[PDB]
Amino acid sequence: GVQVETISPGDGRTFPKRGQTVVVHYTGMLEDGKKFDSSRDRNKPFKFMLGKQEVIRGWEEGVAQMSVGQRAKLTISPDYAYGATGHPGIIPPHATLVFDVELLKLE
Ligand SMILES: C=C[C@H]1CN(Cc2ccccn2)C(=O)[C@@H]2CCC[C@H]1N2[S@](=O)c1cc(Cl)cc(Cl)c1
Ligand SMILES: [Cl-]
Ligand SMILES: [Cl-]
Ligand SMILES: [Cl-]
Ligand SMILES: [Cl-]
Ligand SMILES: [Cl-]
Ligand SMILES: [Cl-]
Repeated sequence: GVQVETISPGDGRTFPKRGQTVVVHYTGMLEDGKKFDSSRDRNKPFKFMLGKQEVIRGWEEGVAQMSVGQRAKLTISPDYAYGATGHPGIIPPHATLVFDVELLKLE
């Protein structure tokens, strides 16, 4: 599944809702901490629509349990990420993923 561990607090009250555009910054790491992607390095907030399944399951469920302004660590099992196959060239087989996510805004 996905485990969400708080890093810095949000408002404790405003959570993503189905159909909202969710705006975050993130860094993605393999289980051992090897960074593979970051919106921060691009200086480009990342947006996805909750419930559209355009991001992995661990994001759908993990970011939805964050409140606006929160920074949190999401630890995502392979079955909530890219599974047995992974995504060749960046996500290896059966990879547990760790994301450092900040929920910036809902629009
Ligand atoms: C590249 C941006 C997305 C990619 N997706 C959705 C996705 C779309 C198409 C193929 C694989 N995954 C995702 O669900 C997750 C979580 C949101 C942030 C990024 N990823 S991962 O960090 C990721 C980052 C990169 Cl550069 C490539 C891939 Cl295959 C996966
Ligand atoms: Cl979107
Ligand atoms: Cl999107
Ligand atoms: Cl969308
Ligand atoms: Cl790979
Ligand atoms: Cl297993
Ligand atoms: Cl595992």
